[PDB]
Amino acid sequence: MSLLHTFWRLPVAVFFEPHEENVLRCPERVLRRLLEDAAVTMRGGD
Amino acid sequence: GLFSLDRSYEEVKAAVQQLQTITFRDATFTIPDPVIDQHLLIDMKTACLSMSMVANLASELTMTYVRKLALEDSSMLLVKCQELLMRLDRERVSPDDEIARLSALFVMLRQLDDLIREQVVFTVCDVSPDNKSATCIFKG
Amino acid sequence: MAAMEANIFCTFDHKLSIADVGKLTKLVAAVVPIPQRLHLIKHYQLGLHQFVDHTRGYVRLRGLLRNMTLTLMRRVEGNQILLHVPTHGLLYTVLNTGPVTWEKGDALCVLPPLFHGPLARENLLTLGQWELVLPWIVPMPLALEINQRLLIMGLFSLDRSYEEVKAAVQQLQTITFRDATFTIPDPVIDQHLLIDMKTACLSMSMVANLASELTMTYVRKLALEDSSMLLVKCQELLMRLPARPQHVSPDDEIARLSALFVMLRQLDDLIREQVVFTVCDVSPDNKSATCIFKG
Repeated sequence: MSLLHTFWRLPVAVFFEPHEENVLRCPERVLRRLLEDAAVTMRGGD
Repeated sequence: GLFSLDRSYEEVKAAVQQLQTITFRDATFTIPDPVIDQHLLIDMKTACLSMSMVANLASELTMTYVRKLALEDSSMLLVKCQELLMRLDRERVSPDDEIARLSALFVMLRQLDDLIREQVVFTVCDVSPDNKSATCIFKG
Repeated sequence: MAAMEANIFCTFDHKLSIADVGKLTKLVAAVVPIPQRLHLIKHYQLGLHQFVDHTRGYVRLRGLLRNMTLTLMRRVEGNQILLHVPTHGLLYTVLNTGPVTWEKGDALCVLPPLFHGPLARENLLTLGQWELVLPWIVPMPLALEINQRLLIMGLFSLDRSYEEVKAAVQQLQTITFRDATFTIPDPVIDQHLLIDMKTACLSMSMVANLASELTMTYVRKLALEDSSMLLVKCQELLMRLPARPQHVSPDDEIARLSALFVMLRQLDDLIREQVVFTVCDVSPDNKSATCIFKG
């Protein structure tokens, strides 16, 4: 909940091609898939 | 003119005496106070009242339109505009009445038009001890 | 290259009749706009007809007419026309065509034509689905009213029902000025009005943010110790709600007033049309006036 604190109180609609400026778009499905793949890589990692 | 209603205090009167004296190229003069006989003349009264009315009407009217138009605004400027309006809010209608208030705002702005801008009528090119005169080109 | 032409000859690429040349002769001293200065031009590029379009917006037509070139009509010869582009500050004889009265000493502006009364007059030049629609030369107060009402229609359209906007557009359409009533044709909310709405919102918000507590509280303080029709009327337009002013600084007040003057100029330029002529004469029949050109 609200784990990010932002200086601005309103967001803006960001235009232009992703090679102009950095934007963190990622839907939750992709994030969950990435998390489990990283888990299996860590398992793959006297 | 705007200070004309607080003239019972000495702080305000010192403020007006500071407003009244003006300094320019090697000369100082005192402009006459628009308040004579303790009351402000009707033309200056209308100018001040129109200025205050346009300010007051903008303060309440602009937020409703800024929200809707900032939703669309590709300039991401109107979002910052709405943020500033939210800030000034934080520091402190029938459709025909909305039309009436918008009409009032624009009529008050037209009332300000005489003062808001003044025309240039000449531009100077001449220097002399005779400085009483100069040669200028006329502009309409 | 070629220096800009001043005297422009226009030829009609169409068989003219006697009546066409007559109603063409009546237009001497009229102001007609053209898109391109050239010594000899063709009649298709004469007037506003080339710009009327399925867009049908009045604001589009105003924006197109602003960027056109204004020229005055000179004497008519059989199937030929002479136009003269005026110079700033000189004196000229100008004919009026719209049914709007002029007065000695007022300012004039160019706006696309309105329609008046029964709209009984359309006997201008028609030549094979081409027309000579001339713009209306109107005094400043009516031009300010037109632009103001268009902007008000646009602003009110935001977040009001379709039928509410219908009723508002119906009532704001009709203008009464100098004892004659005119109606705006086709008030349409395109993008051209959307730009004006955006800058109006920004200008109002910056006015509200810049205005000081002295400026805000003047109206309230006057209402407590003065009473007049002006004050009671303007306060009836306003919301409802001694002691010393808690902050007093003339230097801050003057800096703030200067910035507010810049913003109020920004907002005024939305309704303020550019003056093209200044009048000092009227024919007592009000058909023509002698004017100083301001361009």
